[PDB]
Amino acid sequence: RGKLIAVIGDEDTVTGFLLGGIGELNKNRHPNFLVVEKDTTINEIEDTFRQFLNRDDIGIILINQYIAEMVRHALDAHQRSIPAVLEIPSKEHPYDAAKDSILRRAKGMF
Amino acid sequence: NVAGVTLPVFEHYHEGTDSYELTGLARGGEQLAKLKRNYAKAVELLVELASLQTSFVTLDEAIKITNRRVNAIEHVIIPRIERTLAYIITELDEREREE
Amino acid sequence: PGGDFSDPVTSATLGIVQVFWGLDKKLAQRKHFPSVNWLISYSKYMRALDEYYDKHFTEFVPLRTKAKEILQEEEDLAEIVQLVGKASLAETDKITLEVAKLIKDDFLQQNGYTPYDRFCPFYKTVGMLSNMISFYDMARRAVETTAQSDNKITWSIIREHMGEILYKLSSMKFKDPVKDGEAKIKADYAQLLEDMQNAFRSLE
Amino acid sequence: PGGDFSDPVTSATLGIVQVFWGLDKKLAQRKHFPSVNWLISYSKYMRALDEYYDKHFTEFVPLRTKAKEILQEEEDLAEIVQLVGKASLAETDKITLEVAKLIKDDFLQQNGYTPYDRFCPFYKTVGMLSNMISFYDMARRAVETTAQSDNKITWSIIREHMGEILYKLSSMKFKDPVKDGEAKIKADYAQLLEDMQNAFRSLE
Amino acid sequence: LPILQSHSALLENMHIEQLARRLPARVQGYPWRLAYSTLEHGTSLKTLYRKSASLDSPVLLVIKDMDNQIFGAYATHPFRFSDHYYGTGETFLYTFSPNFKVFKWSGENSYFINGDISSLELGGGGGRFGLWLDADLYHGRSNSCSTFNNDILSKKEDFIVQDLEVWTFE
Amino acid sequence: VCLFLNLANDPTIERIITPRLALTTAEFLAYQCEKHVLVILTDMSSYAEALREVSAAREEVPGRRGFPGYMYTDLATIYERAGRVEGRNGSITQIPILTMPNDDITHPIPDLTGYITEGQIYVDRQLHNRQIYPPINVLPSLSRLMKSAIGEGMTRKDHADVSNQLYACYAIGKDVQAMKAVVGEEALTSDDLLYLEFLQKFEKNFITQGPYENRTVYETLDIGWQLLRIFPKEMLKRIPQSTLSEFYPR
Amino acid sequence: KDRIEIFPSRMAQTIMKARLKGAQTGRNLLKKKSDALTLRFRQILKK
Repeated sequence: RGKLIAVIGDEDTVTGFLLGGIGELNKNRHPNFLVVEKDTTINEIEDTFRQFLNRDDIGIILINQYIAEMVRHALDAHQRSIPAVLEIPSKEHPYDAAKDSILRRAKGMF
Repeated sequence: NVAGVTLPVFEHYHEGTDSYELTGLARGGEQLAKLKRNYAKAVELLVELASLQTSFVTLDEAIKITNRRVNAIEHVIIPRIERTLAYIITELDEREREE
Repeated sequence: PGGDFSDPVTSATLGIVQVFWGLDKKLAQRKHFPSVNWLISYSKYMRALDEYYDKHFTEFVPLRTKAKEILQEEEDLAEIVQLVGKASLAETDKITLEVAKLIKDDFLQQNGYTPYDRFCPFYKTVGMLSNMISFYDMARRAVETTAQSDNKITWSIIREHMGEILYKLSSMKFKDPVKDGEAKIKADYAQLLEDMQNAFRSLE
Repeated sequence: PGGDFSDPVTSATLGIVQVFWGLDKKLAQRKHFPSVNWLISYSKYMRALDEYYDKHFTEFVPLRTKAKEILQEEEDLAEIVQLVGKASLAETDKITLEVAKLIKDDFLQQNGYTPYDRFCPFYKTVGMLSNMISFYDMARRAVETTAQSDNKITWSIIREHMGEILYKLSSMKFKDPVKDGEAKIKADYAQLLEDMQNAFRSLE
Repeated sequence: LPILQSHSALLENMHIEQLARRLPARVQGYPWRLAYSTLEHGTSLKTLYRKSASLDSPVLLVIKDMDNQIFGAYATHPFRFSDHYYGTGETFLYTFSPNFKVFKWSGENSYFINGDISSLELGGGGGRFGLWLDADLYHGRSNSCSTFNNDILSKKEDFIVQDLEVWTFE
Repeated sequence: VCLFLNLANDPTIERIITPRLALTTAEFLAYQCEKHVLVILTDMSSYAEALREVSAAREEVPGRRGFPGYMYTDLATIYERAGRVEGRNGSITQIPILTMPNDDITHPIPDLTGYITEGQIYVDRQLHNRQIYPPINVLPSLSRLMKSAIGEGMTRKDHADVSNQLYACYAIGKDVQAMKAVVGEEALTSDDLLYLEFLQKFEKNFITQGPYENRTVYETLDIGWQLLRIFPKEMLKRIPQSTLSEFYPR
Repeated sequence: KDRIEIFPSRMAQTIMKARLKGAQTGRNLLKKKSDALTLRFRQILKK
């Protein structure tokens, strides 16, 4: 059976991919995404990231690049091959690879 | 399965049913139709990017495992053999001088 | 003394004998019998004997050569499978290893103490090897004949659809020259050639 | 035997002789005549000849030292080039590797089959090395002097703005003592020193 | 008027024109692109297959034998291995002898093009082939086959290829 | 031909005499009858065993691995009865065949031979088991003087270039067969697939010959070209562009 | 530790030379595997 993508991001980044068809509830009524309001504590974001990477249905996590810098500890602690993580740029946010975990794993990176 | 190593990747697949089909029916449905296509195109690229990442992490492990075997041969197995053979050639000369 | 033919008596023998049947501890230890190593062993009489084979067993010399070719390819293929695992092998190499196991276990191997194997006449022996190498030629051909086609034959497809044929090929050693006439054994082995050809026609 | 220097006649000879000129088949296969391996080779006589060089060639002691250091550094840097690619090295390391290549290609090689290289006098030899190491010191100075600047110097800037000096440095081997006297060869080599000084002064 | 090739070839401008006059409407007026050549690429059947296998277009075969005779075929599809026959009625064989000659489809059978593990072949009519080439593109055979009712094309029924090329339309 | 046959059971000192007897004939033919002689010695290991026996007959103490200490001088006394000479057209070539004990070139019989002879040719159980006749492995073989046997006015002028490039294409093709074991055939580049096909055709057409087929050097170089012609012209990097323009066009 | 301690004999000399050819072959093949994987890995990084 197919896996599903999951998203951590602001209202626009979540809304964009939801219209891109990404959104699914697990049968337990839990979503595959988190809307990061400015009031959300970094620990709640990290708990979500931990839940998503440890879940069996999720196959990719998209993290908006600014969130990836906040949750950076757990994001760099995550090292499994299957549950892939993409740090992604957005309209008011840093460039497409700002301290990217994969480019920091790489030996040939400048 | 190139060079005997299993590399995981993803294929993008589509369920047909649009859960947002009627959104903006009254207003904005023109731009929202462009938008759902643009983020579907973003996802299709991101699933390819994730397939590069799943391949990358698996290659990085398979290179390390292979290089540990190559270095174990180069710095353990071959040196034990070469020192064993040098000891053998020496003791064979000892048997020859004794005889 | 060590089982090693580098000893002065084996070395002085090998400079004189024209035939050598190097019994190998690795084969004896796995209880492969008669344990004669087919890479170390030799017979220089083949030159003189080709005038007999090209008169009494005119199919045999092509078979004898292709048998040694298979067994030598298996010595390379077995080494690379031990070093890197079998997943890289092309389908021709899987078939080469499979027929090398058929030869190695169901032609080359023989049990010294059972009525199937107390003596294996040359008409039985050539008939067996003819069938196994006809399977090798036809199986390898079937793959190469369907490489680049819309559907490709593979060792896995062969292992399924030729399964009864593989069992019959491994069973050829059980024919008994005391109870079965040479004509009967030869007729059964001729039927195996037809059975193989018709089974491959179901794949190609 | 097999290149194994631990062999008693070879090992005793290398225990006694104060110089080993390690000729190497790998260099001869690259046509790098005279094919002397500068990593394997050694000489113990430097401490004595330093009196002669101090009297007649007072610049040479620095030059010999710097040349050996550049070559030893390039042998270490080549492992980093294999690990992360040439483009990933620091600018100091890149210019060291480029000068080491200039030394390996146009100092350490010598075309003894041709008039300009049939022999190479010491005045020619020290002069060529004096220029190559002056180029090294000024190039590496310009790089390190412009460290953390906005307008940073690198080997590519040097090759673009003054690549004529690299061309002249490689050309200096072609001067012939039978045509031109040692004073004229030294004067041409002194002009290349002035040319490169003015070129480096044009950048930093 | 006469076609431009992307490179030099086995053919003269007068040969190019004489062949171009016979092109079908799918390929008329296109410049010719080199697919394979013994002058530019490895002399083997597998190379000709590999260089052609990425294509999905008609091709021109050209051969020079060791007796200097020029011959070949226009074909509706790329050369490849084939389990069965393939190609369609616009396929033809040809030679300069020294005058140009063409051998269009007879209508008798669909045996236009085939490729074996160890040969390339054109036509059918029992054991006969209108062209046949070995695994090296060294030995070849050519005789009248019922697919084309063709001449010998080479100087002799058995021939050795001096040089071979394949071209396509782009 | 002049043929000397010392049998395995003929008395051992006649086997010691046989090379001296043969070489004395070759010296007469070459240096007095002006002939170009080729001397073939069919198994120097059975001569080396005869030195060991005649040494034990004198009650000499056994030297290195039981052979006489002077075995080097005795092999030189055989092998150096060879060469061209000044003022005479005649010459003696020698081809000492030598059964290496235990397949090991380190053994004193091949070791001392390698110090005296200008090169070696290796016969290989791998090629022999593959049924390639003659099973001469061209890689560990080296004729130390081939560069002065061949070329313009001695053979065809392409020969040195053709042999260097055949060595490279066979060595690279063996390396590619060792790579195909690892990567699987679909991962090979087009260049690697050419070198792997060269290896198959080089063993099946160049090395494979059969015992009654005689090939001139010209017919061998023609086979050399019909094999090298499998590559694109630019891949023949060990051959000069002049030699390619003269001989690459078929 | 430093050596395999097969007892000195012409047999053991031959066995150690056979192991050396096996090990040098194993190094070269596994080094080729590492080179191919390294090339693909550098290609993937660029992609």
